[PDB]
This record gives sequence, C-alpha cells and structure tokens, in this order.
Amino acid sequence: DIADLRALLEMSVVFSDPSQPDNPMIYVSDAFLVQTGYTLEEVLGRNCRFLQGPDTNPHAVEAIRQGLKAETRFTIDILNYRKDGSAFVNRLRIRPIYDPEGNLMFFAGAQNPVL
Amino acid sequence: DIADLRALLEMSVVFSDPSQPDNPMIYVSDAFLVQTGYTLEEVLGRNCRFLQGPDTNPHAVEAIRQGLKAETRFTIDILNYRKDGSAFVNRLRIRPIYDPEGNLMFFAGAQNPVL
Ligand SMILES: Cc1cc2nc3c(=O)[nH]c(=O)nc-3n(C[C@H](O)[C@H](O)[C@H](O)CO)c2cc1C
Ligand SMILES: Cc1cc2nc3c(=O)[nH]c(=O)nc-3n(C[C@H](O)[C@H](O)[C@H](O)CO)c2cc1C
Repeated sequence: DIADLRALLEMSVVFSDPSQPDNPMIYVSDAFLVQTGYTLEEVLGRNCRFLQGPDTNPHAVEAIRQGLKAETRFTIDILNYRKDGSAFVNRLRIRPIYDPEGNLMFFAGAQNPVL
Repeated sequence: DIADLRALLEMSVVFSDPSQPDNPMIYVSDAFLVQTGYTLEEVLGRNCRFLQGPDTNPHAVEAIRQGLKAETRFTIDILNYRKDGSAFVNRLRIRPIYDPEGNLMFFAGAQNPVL
C-alpha cells in the first residue's frame, strides 16, 4: 500500500521529509512536474534545490534554509528554472507538519509562478 | 498543523515509524487506549511491546520481529496485557505502508481481542 500523502493538504504541491538526509521530496503533484518539465523518477528522493539556477539569489536560498530551521509558515519569491533552462519567478509557500506527538514530520510546499 | 494519520487507514489501530529508533508508535486510536488502559502521553513514542507481559510467548514476539523485517502482511494471536495487569489474547494484524518512492514509511497495525 502507498500512503496517500495528498490527504494531508489544482496546485503545485510538494512534501519533503526532514528526517531523511538532505530533506528530500517524498511527494510531488502532477502540476509540479508539468510546470518544471521533469518526470517523477527524476524528482523523488532529491532536494527541491534542483529548481535553483544560475541567477537565483543566494540570500533567498539562505532565507528558506533558516525558515525551515525556524519551523514556521513562510512565503518567498525566488527565481527557479525548468529542465529546459527557462526561468520563472516562483512564489513558494512552506509550512511544517507535525505528528500527534508534536515532532516535526514533513514540510509542505505550495508553489505558483508569479505573473 | 497535525498530520491526519487516520486518513491512511471503529477499531483499535496503531501506526509506527520504523525510521525512528526502536520503531515507536506515532499514532494510536482512542479504542486502543481504552482497551489497554493507557493515556496518550504514556504510549506515543514508545514501542508497542509494552503490551507484552509475563506469560507472553517469546517465539510469538520473535515471529512479529521477523514479519516486520519481511515487510509483508501478517496476523498473529499474542497474549497482551492492560495497564492493570489483566491479560487478553490479541489478534494483531500488521502491514507495511510505502511512500510514492517505494521506501518503507510506516507500519500499520489493527488489533482486536479474541473471544
Ligand atoms: C517542501 C519544500 C518545498 C520546496 N520547494 C522549493 C521550490 O519550489 N523552489 C526552490 O527553489 N526551493 C524550494 N525549497 C527549498 C530547498 O529545498 C532548500 O531547502 C533550500 O534551497 C535551502 O537549502 C523547498 C523546500 C521544502 C522543504
Ligand atoms: C504497527 C505495530 C503494531 C504493533 N502492535 C502490537 C500489539 O498490539 N501487541 C504486541 O504485543 N506487539 C505489537 N507489535 C510488536 C512490537 O512493537 C514489536 O515489534 C515486537 O515485540 C517485536 O520486537 C506491533 C508492531 C507494530 C509495527
């Protein structure tokens, strides 16, 4: 049986597991894959920083890293790239998800291109 | 936000996390707590072997351990005990749950007293 992770949420959605090394994605929606130009096999198990590219702001990247450590709700606009190298401004919304014990379980991310 | 783990299942249900040390319970249903006589704080974070007691069969315990390592569906009758020390035969049904990647994510257990 496969865990229905979407039962924890028409949008680009990602779930990551901070208990695993490098905080890898464990679920991505089809909308995410279509927008970024990747297949499921290319994404699952990797950190979502593969969306970052040559002109991505390094301070924006560090802001996200600290926001994760803070375990709080945050949103940020960051330059991301598709597999074909085309760039888009990504409005990234991230929030922590806890287990009934109160321990950090997943991060949930909802993305959408800013236009 | 707390993950709705029950959205991955009137019965005694338990979820454990084999990625954490000692494969601790991360969710238990109210029915489980009522039958065993424990509070939520006494259970979450512990391995479910606290239900085992003086006359529990050690081969049955080892059978469960191997069944977990096998990552397959199994059922077994094992003598368990409530907090007050009263004993009951527990029909334990266990199955593995995987993430979209195919990695083992949780174990799910459904219990009921045999009578
Ligand atoms: C659930 C989740 C979704 C994320 N989505 C994105 C994203 O769409 N684009 C991006 O550049 N970084 C994203 N990141 C940030 C990235 O994985 C990494 O944490 C940062 O680069 C800081 O190291 C995400 C992080 C998490 C936890
Ligand atoms: C999801 C799950 C539920 C379990 N429930 C019980 C139980 O109700 N009674 C019991 O004696 N052992 C139970 N066990 C077995 C126990 O936690 C431990 O794995 C065994 O004692 C073998 O080490 C359970 C194990 C898992 C993974």
